[PDB]
Amino acid sequence: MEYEEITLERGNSGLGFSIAGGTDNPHIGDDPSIFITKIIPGGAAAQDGRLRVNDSILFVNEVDVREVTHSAAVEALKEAGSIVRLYVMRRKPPAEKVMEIKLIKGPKGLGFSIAGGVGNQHIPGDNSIYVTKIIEGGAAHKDGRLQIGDKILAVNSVGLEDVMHEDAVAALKNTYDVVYLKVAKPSNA
Amino acid sequence: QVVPFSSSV
Amino acid sequence: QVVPFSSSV
Repeated sequence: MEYEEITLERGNSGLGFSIAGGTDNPHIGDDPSIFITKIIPGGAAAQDGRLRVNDSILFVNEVDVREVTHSAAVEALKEAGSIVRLYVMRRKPPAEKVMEIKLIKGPKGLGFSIAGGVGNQHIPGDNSIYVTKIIEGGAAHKDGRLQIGDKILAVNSVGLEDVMHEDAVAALKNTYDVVYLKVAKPSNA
Repeated sequence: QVVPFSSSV
Repeated sequence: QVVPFSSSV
């Protein structure tokens, strides 16, 4: 989570940015703090570009705008003047990405320890199938390269999270000598 | 939502 | 041997 103050002088008749939300009617539905949605490539806002739209103005013109209704936010900008020295908070970039790995079957199996699905989601709150242990010189070890920490949401087109640890386990082993597994990175890091 | 819209300022 | 702990396959 990043934080810092900045001055946005009215390039002319305004800064140029779209906001929405309010401590009463959150723009997302779970954040009393207001944030911006987009900036117009014209006003001083886009020119100053000292912040992102999805940020959270921790403070504006020395006014409490961390969890106040929209009307109060509009009033803050209404009495902002021109050179608004506001303090915003922009969270770091996420980390949600879907990978595609190749894992070949082996005589002793695929050579890896994974657990997901209902009944045994492995993780205390995640039906997704995550890995926990890998053998040496295994099929997935060398090919898959899925070190302890990866999580597969589906093998090519399988539902490794729509049955149970048993069905997902049987569905993973039921794969072919050479199957592509769909892995995913921990969103929001 | 329905009546209130974004503030472009 | 332990399927409820981890699917070692």
